[PDB]
Amino acid sequence: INIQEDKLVSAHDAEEILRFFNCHDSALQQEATTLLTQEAHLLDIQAYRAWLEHCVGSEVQYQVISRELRAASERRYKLNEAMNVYNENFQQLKVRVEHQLDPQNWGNSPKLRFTRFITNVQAAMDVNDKELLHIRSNVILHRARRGNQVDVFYAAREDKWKRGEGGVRKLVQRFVDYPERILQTHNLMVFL
Amino acid sequence: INIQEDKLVSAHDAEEILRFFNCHDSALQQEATTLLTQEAHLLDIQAYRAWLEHCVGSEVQYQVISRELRAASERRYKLNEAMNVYNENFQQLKVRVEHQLDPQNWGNSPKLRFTRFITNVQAAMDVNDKELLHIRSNVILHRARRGNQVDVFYAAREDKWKRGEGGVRKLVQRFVDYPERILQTHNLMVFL
Amino acid sequence: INIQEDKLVSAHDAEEILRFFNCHDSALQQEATTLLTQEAHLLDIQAYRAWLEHCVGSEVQYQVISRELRAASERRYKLNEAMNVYNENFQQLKVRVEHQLDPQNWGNSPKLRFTRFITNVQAAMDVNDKELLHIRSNVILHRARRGNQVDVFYAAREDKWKRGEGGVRKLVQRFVDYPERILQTHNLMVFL
Amino acid sequence: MNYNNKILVSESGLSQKHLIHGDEELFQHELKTIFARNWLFLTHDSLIPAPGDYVTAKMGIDEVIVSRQNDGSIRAFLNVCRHRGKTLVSVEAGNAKGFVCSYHGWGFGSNGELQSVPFEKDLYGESLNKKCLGLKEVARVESFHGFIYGCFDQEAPPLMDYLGDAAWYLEPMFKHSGGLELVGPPGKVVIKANWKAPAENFVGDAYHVGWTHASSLRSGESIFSSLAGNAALPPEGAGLQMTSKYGSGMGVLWDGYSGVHSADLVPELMAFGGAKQERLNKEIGDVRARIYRSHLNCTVFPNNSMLTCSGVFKVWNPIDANTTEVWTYAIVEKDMPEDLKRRLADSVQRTFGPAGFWESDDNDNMETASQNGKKYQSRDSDLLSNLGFGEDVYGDAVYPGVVGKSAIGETSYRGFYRAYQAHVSSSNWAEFEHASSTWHTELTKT
Amino acid sequence: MNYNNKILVSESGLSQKHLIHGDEELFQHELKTIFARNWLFLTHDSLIPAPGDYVTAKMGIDEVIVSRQNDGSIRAFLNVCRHRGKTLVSVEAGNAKGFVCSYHGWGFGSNGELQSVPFEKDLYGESLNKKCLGLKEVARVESFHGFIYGCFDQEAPPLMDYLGDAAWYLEPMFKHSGGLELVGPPGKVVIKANWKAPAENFVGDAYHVGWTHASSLRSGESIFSSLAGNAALPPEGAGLQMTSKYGSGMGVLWDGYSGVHSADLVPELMAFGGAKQERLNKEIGDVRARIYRSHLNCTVFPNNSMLTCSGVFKVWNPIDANTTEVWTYAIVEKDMPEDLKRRLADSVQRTFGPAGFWESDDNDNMETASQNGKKYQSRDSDLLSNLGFGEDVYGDAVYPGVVGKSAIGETSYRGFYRAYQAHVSSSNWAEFEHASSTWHTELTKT
Amino acid sequence: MNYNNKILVSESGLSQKHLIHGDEELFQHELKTIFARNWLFLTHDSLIPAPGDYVTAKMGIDEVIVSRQNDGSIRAFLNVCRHRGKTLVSVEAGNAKGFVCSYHGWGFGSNGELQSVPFEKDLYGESLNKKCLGLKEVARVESFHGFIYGCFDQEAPPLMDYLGDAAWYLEPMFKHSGGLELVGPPGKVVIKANWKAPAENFVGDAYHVGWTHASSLRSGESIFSSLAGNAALPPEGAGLQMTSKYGSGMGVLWDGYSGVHSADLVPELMAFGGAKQERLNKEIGDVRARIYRSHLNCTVFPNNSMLTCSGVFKVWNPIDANTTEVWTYAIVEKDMPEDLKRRLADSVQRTFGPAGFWESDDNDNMETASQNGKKYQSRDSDLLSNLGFGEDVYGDAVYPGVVGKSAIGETSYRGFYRAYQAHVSSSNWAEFEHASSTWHTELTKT
Ligand SMILES: c1ccc2cc3ccccc3cc2c1
Ligand SMILES: c1ccc2cc3ccccc3cc2c1
Ligand SMILES: c1ccc2cc3ccccc3cc2c1
Ligand code: FES
Ligand code: FES
Ligand code: FES
Ligand SMILES: [Fe+3]
Ligand SMILES: [Fe+3]
Ligand SMILES: [Fe+3]
Repeated sequence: INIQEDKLVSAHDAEEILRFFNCHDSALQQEATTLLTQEAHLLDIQAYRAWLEHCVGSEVQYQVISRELRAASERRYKLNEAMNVYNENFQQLKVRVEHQLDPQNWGNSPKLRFTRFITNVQAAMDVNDKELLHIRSNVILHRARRGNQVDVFYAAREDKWKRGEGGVRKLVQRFVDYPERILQTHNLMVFL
Repeated sequence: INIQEDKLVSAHDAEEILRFFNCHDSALQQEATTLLTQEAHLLDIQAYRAWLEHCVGSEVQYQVISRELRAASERRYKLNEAMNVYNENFQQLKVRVEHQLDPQNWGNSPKLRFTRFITNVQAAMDVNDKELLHIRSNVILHRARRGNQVDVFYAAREDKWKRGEGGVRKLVQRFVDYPERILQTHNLMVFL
Repeated sequence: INIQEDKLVSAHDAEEILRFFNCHDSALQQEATTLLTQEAHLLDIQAYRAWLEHCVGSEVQYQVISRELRAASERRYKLNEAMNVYNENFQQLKVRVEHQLDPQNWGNSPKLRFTRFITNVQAAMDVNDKELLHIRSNVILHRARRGNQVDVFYAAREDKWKRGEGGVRKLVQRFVDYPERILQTHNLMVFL
Repeated sequence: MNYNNKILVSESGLSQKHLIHGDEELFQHELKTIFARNWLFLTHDSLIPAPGDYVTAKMGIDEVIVSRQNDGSIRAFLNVCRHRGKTLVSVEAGNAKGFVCSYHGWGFGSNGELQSVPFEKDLYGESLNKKCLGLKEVARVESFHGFIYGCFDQEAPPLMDYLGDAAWYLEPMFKHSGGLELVGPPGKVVIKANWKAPAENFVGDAYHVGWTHASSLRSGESIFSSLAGNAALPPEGAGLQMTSKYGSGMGVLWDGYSGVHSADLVPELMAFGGAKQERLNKEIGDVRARIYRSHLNCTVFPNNSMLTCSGVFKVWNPIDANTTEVWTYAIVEKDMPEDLKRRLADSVQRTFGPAGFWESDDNDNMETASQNGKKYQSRDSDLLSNLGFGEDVYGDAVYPGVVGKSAIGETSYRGFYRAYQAHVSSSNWAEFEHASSTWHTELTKT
Repeated sequence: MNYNNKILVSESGLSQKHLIHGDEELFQHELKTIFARNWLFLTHDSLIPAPGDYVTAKMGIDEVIVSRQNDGSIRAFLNVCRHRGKTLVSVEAGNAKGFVCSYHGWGFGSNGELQSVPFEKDLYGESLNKKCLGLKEVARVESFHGFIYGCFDQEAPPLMDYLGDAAWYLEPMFKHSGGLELVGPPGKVVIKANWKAPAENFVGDAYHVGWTHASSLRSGESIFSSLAGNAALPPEGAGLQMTSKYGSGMGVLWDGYSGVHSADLVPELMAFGGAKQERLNKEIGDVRARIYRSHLNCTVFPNNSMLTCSGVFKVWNPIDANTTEVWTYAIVEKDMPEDLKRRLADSVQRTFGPAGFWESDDNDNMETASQNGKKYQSRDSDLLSNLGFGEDVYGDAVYPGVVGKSAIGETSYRGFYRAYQAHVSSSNWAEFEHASSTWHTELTKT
Repeated sequence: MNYNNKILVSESGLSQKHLIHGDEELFQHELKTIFARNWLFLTHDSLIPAPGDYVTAKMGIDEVIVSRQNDGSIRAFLNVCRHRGKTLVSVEAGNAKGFVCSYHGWGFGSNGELQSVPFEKDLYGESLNKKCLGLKEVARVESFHGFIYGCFDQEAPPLMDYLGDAAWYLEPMFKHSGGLELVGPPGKVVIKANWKAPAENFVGDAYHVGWTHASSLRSGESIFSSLAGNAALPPEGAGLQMTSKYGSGMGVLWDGYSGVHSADLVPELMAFGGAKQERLNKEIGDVRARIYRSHLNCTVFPNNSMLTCSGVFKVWNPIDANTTEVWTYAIVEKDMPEDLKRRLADSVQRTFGPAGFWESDDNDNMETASQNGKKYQSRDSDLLSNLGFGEDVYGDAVYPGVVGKSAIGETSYRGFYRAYQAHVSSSNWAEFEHASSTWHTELTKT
C-alpha cells in the first residue's frame, strides 16, 4: 500500500497487510484455523488452566490497548497515545486465571457463559525467524450472565505463535487495538 | 482436561474437548463446513421443507435447553436443572415447519429476513460408531422483521450427523445449551 | 427446491441455491475465502484506494437494495419493489472513495474503526462463462466512532468475480438485499 | 393524572382507555395500587420441598427470596441487603441455611434474621441492633394447594377469599385430582407488551383462538383444531365464562382435557382425564368432575395466568408499560406416570414456552396493542370489551360468580377491569371494598 | 414548563432556547400543538394510483393507512383496530379492498367502515353498532399537485392557504412542469437528532453547504462545487430566501437545475431544464420559468423537506426529542424520459439516501446540536438565527413572502421558528391566527 | 419531591434513602445542586503542558474543552458552538490555536473568543457582535499541585478551602513528594451504577476490601493480602478515617505504599517510598512523612476518587441515575525512574482499569445497589452508615477533620452524605454554608 496516497492507512496497518499478501500457504491457514478454534473452545468452556498450558508460551506478551481519540490532522501533541487494558506476561496471565478460578470470586456465581466466533484467519511465517508464525484473526466474543446481562466484544487480533514444549505451537504475542474507545460492556474482563 | 484443577469446567465440556483434540482430519473439517454452510443457506432462505428433506435425519433429536441459574458451590438442591426450549423429533420439527409455511401465519407477513453466521467448525468421527460424525460449530443468527425489529441469537451447537437416504449426511442430534437465561429476543422461534 | 411446496422461498433464492449444490470444488471455496478475507482486511484498515485497485473490476456493479415491506399474499400492487442504497459503477465507487479520503471529511476525525467478519463462503464457476466465479458470503460489519457510537451491520452478499489486470480476480458484481428495512445504524455509509 | 377521578375503565367494564397499556405514570401507580396491594404468584411446594430450599421470584418489579423454613412453613424476603442495599442472592434456586452479602459479608438466615456481621465485636461492639436489621419480609404468604402466593399488604383478604368465585372452578384440578406439581425451571422471555395484554387474553379471550392461532391449530394437531381460521364456531353449550369480585376469572371449554397438545398426546390424555373423572363423579359430583377435565383459561389477578389440562402456567412480570418478562412453567397432576409428566412438560414449552409456536402467534397482537397505547391519537381511545354484556348472570344454582353461559365472550375482561379500576382509584383495601360493594350488579346490568 | 408564557423563541425569531432540541416534555407538547394541528406529508398519487392501493405513513408518532377509494378520492385512518387496539396493517404498501385484524378477525373496508365481525350473529346478535366502529379517520386530506398531506385538526386552513407565499415558488416545478412523480419506496434511517434540526437546515441553511459538504462538493462532481471548503462565496444575486405565515420557507439558488447531481448527470439535466424553461417563458413569464429550473431547498412546515431539481424529498418523522426516522424519496418530472428518471432516482439516494454521502456530512451536526439541548449548561442557551435580520422585505413586486434578497441568510429560520412559537403557545388554530396577525411585521423589524 | 424538606440523609449522616441511587428526578436536581455547584476534576498539567494543548472533559453531563493558554494559565469552555449548538471538538486531546465548527465554520480561539466567521463582511457586515459570542466559559479553574479542577459556580470557595481538612492528608504525596504526574490516556468504561456508589466506596469503605476483593487479594499478590476472605482484621492502629466540611474524605492505611500492586512491584515500591519518607522526616516531620507513604482511599467531593500509592485516579462521570462513565488514570511521582512509572501505570490499569481485576470485583455490588434504589419496596428504605458513630473526634492535636481513629468504619460516608444533603436542600453556596455551620458537631454526636 502507498500510505501517501491511501491517506487513512497507518504505517503499521500497511506493514501487516504486506506480510499476508506475500506468500500464501493454504496449509498454514488451515493449521492456524485449527489452532485458534481449539484456543477459543478452551476459553469458551472456561478451561483457563488448559488454555495456559496448551496455548500460551512462557515468553508471551498479551496486550490490548485503548487509543486516545486524536485529530486526523494532529501533528504536534505527542503524549502517550494509548493505555494498556492488558499488557501481561505469563505470570500476570496466571494471576488473572487464578482470580477466575478462586471460589470466592463472587461474580462467577452463577457461572458465566461464553461463546466466541473466530473469523478472517490469515497466517504467514516470519521472513527472518523461520519458526515464528504470524496469525491474524477477528473475534466476536459473547458473554452472558445473571439472567439478562449480555456483552458483545469485537476485535482484530495480531498474533505471533511459535512451537514450544512438545512441539506444540503456542501464543507468544497477541496485540489488539480495541476498536471502541468507551466500553459499553461493563468491563473488558474477557480474554480476547 | 483435569476438572479438579480447572475448577470452572463441566464434565460434559471436558468430554467434548477430548473428542476433537484427538485425531484431526482436515478433510472432515472441510466436509463439515460444507454441510453446515449449506444447511444455514437453506434455513436463511426459509426453505424449511428442503432443510427437512436434505439436512434432517428421520431419527433426529433437536434440542435447545435453558439451564436454571444455580450457585457454583451448589451441591444439595437436585431438581430439574433445565427445561427444553426445543426437544423435537422429526414429526415435531415437521409440525413447526408447517406452522412456518401456513398462509394464516400472520406473523410471517411481511416476510422475515434471516442471516446466519457459522464459525468454529470442528469435526470428528465417533470412536465406536464409524458412521457417526460429531460436528461442533457456533452460530450468530440475525432475524429482522417489521421495519425495526432486530433479534440476534448466539449459540454453540453440538451435533451428530450420519449418512442416510442416498448416502447424504443428515442431522441426527443437535444439542444447544442456550447461553442467555432470560431471552431478550421476543421469542426463540428460530432454528439454531 | 420446489417453490410451490416451499412456499416461503423466492424464485431468485432457489436459483442461487442450485448454483452451489451442483459441483462442489473445495479449492475454489478456499480461493474465494482468501479473496474475501483480503478484501475485508483492506477495507478494515481503510485502504480504500488499494481496495479499488486490487479488488474491484472496471465493469463493477456494486448494489445494495432496500425492499419495501409488502404482504406475503400481495399479487396486485406492482410498483417499484425496492430502492438502491448503493448502485455504483467504478467511477461512482471512486467518488465515494475520494469522499472518504478528503481531508475536509470532518466525520472521519477522529479516525473510524472498522472490523469485518466474513463467514459462510461458497464458490461456484458460472456454467456458461468459464471465467466468471460466483461467490456467496455473509458479513457482520462493526463500525465504532466517537467514543460511544457503535453500529453493527449484517448481510448476505451475492458476488461475481472475474480475472482482470495481471490475472487478479476482481469483483464485477456485488448484490446485497439489506435485511433490515429501517436502518438503526445512523446511515449505511459502509462498504458491505 | 388524578386516579381518584379519571375514568380509565367505563361502567360495567365495558371499555378501557387505550393509554392504560402505554402510560408510564400509570405503570408507576400500578406498582403501588396493583402490585404492592394484591396477591402475586411466587412458587410451588414442588420447587422448594425441603428445608433450606429457596428460589428467587419477582413481585412487581421487586425481587424476593422465597425460602422453606425448618418448621415446614415458607417465608419470603426482599432480595436486598439491609446494610448498603446490594442484591443478596444472584441465583434462581438452591438450598442454603442462609445468604451472605458479597459486599461487606453480612450473613442472613433462611428466616431473614441478621445472624452475623464480620468482625462485629471489634467494629460495632454491642451497638449494632441485629434484631432490627432482618431482611424486609413479605407480610403475607399463603398456599392454594401447593401454589404459593405473596402479598406485601398485610390488610389483604386471605388468598382463598381473594380467589372468590374462581376457587370453585380451580378446585377439581387443584385439589380433587390429588394435587398438581409445578415443573421447573420456567422459560423466561421478555416481550414488548404491557403485562395487562397477556393477562386479559388469558382471563377471558376465547374469541381470538380460531383466528390468532389458525396456523398452530391447523399444523399442530390439537383437540380444539376445528376452530382454525374461524372455520367453525364451537357449538352452543361448548363452554362458559366467569369472573369474580377481586378480578380473577376464566373461560371453561367443556371436556378439552388434551388442550393445546398435539395429537401425539391426545389419546393418552383423554384416557387419563376420563378415568379420573369417572372416579371423581362419586366424590364431587358429575358437574365438578367434568370441570376437572375441562380446559380452563384463567387469570389469577393481577398477573398470573394458566391453562389447565394444557398445563400452561404463566407469570407476566412487569418491567415497564411496554415491557414484560414472561415466566412459563408446566403444571402436571402428581399421580400421572412420570413419563407422561415429562412429555407433558416438554409439550407445554413446545406450544407456549420461549419457542412456543402458539405463544408466538400472540406476540404482535400483544406488543402492538400495548405500544399503540403510547401513540398520541390512541391514548384517549376506547378498547372495547362489550361482547355478551347484558347476558351475564350472578348467583346461578350450578356455576358461581358472574357467569356468561357461552364459550366465547368478554365477561371475564369486564370483571378483570372492574377490579383494576377499583384498585387504581383506591388508597387501600378498605376503599377497594367500598368501591366493590355492588360489583356483581355493575357487571350484570341491562 | 408553562408554554403560554415561556419564551422559547425570541421576538422576530432571532434566537431559540437550545432545550427545544432536547426537552422530552416539549416533545410531548409538540405532538399536540405541532403534529396534531398541522399538515403532514403522507404520500403521492403515483404511489397509490389505483383503487384499493394503500400505503402506511407516520403522522407525528401515529401511524395511518392511506387508501385510494373507489371514487378516486383518498382517505386516511389510524392503523389501529377499533376492538382491542392491535395494529391493523403490518406492511408498507399494497392493494386491498379491506384490512382484517389478526387478533380477533374484525374486517374493515378500504373506506374505514367496520364491514365484518366474525360470527357476529351468534356472538353479538344485533347489538354491535358497526356504524360507530369505523377506523378513526384523519379529518383532512388534500392534494398539492399529487402530493398528499393529512391533518388531524378539522379547523386547519386549506393546504393551499397553509402553504401561503411558499406556493408561488413551488408551482413552476410542481404544476407548470407538467407535474412530478414520487419514486418509491423511500429509504428509511433513524438518526439521533431532533426533527427540527434537519427541518431548519433544509428550510433555510445555505450557509453550511460550503463547509459541511466540502468533501462531497469536491469529490462528487456537482454544479454548486465552487463552494467546497468555503473557497468561494456565491455571487450577489445568486439567490434569495423566503418565508411565510404558517412557517414554510425555502432558499432559491438561481439556475441550479442539476443540483447535487454528479457530473455524470449535469449535461443532460441542464439541457432538459433549459428546454422546458424556454417553453415556460411563454406561459408563466421569465421569472417564474427561471424559478422552475432553480434549486429550492424548502421545508413545508413542520417536518417535510425537499430539494427541487436535485429531486430530494424528505420526511423527518419524530420518535422522541433526540430520535427521528428519516424517509427519503426521489421526485422526478413526469415527462422526463424513463431512463433519466431511473438514474435521477438512484442519484437522489446516492447523495441523500441511507448511504447518501452528502446526507452523511450532516449527521454529526444534527445529532450533536440536538443532544447538546439536553445538557445542563446548554438548555437555557440561545441558538442564533440573526443573519440578514433587518434586510428582509415583505410585499415585493416580484417575489412574495418575507424575502431576503441574498442566497445565504437566516430569513427562513426566523419564519419557521416564529410559526413554531405561535403554535406551541396556542391551544387551537384561532389562537395561532391571533398570535400571527402581525407575522410579517415581526420578521422585517429594524 | 420537595428537596427543601425531604430528609434524604438522616441526622449525622447515619442513613440515606435508597432512592438516592435510583431516582431520575433527583439525578436531574443533582445536576444543578451538586455538579453545577461544586469543584470537578478536569485534567493535569502533565496532559496539557504546552500552549495550545487541550483535552475534553466532562463536568456533570456537560462537556468542556480545557486549554493551555499562551500565558501559561488554563481556561475551560463549553464544547458547544455559539451559533446553532453543534459540538465543537470531537477528539479527546490535541494541540491547536483554535477550534473551527464543522457546521458553518465559525472559528473560536484557544481563549474561547469568536475570532472568525466565514464571509463575515459579505454576510453580517459589521452587525455581528463577536465580542459577545465567545464560548461559554467555566467560571472557575484552579490547580491543586498540577491537578486541575473546574467549577461552574463563581460563588464557590477556593479549591484549597473546599478541600478543607482533607488537604493536609493529600499534601505529603501531592506536594512534598516533589509532585505527581497523571499518566494518560484514561481507560473509559460505562457501568450501570449511580455515581455515588463508587464515590462512597472510595471515600470511606475499607470494610468491603477483605470480602469483595477476596479473590484479587488471594491471587494477586499484594501487600494488603492478609485480608482475603476476612481471614484477618487489620491490627488496631492500622489506620484511620477522616472527613471534612465540604464532603471530601478518605481512609488512611498506614505504611501501605505498594498498595494493590502485585508482588512483582512490592520490593521496588517499598524501597522507593521508604527512601523518600526518610528524607521527608526532616522536612515535614515523622507523622506527615509517614502519611506520604500510607495508602489513602479518597473521594474529592463529589465524583473524583483516588488511591494514593496504588496510583489509581478515578472520575465517576454521571450519565443518569443508573449509568456512570468511569475514567481511570494512573498517578506517579515525578521523580520515579521512568521504567517504574511505566510499570506502575500498567499495574494501575491491570488492577483498576477497564480490565482491572480488582475493579471487576466491585461491579455487581455497585450496580445492584444502585438499581435496587429504583425498586418499589426499596425506594424508602434506609442505607446504613452508622459503623463507628459516637467514636469520631474533631480538632485532634495531630490528625485534622472529623476523624475515626480506626482503619475500618463509616466516618467518611457520614461526612460525604452530610455535605450531599446540605447541597441538595440548598439553592446556593450561602445556604450550604448556613446548613453547614455545625457540620463537625453533627458528625461527632453521642
Ligand atoms: C386464552 C389464551 C389462550 C387460549 C388457548 C386455548 C387453547 C385451546 C382452547 C382454548 C384456548 C383458550 C385460550 C384463551
Ligand atoms: C439545505 C440542505 C441541503 C442543501 C443542499 C444544497 C445543495 C446544493 C446547493 C444548495 C443546497 C442547499 C441546501 C440547503
Ligand atoms: C475503597 C476502594 C478501594 C480500596 C482498595 C484498597 C486496597 C488496598 C487496601 C485498602 C483499600 C481500600 C479501598 C477502599
Ligand atoms: S451491602 Fe451487604 S454487607 Fe454491606
Ligand atoms: S383487536 Fe382487532 S379484532 Fe380484536
Ligand atoms: S453551529 Fe457552529 S458554526 Fe453554525
Ligand atoms: Fe393466544
Ligand atoms: Fe447539509
Ligand atoms: Fe472495591
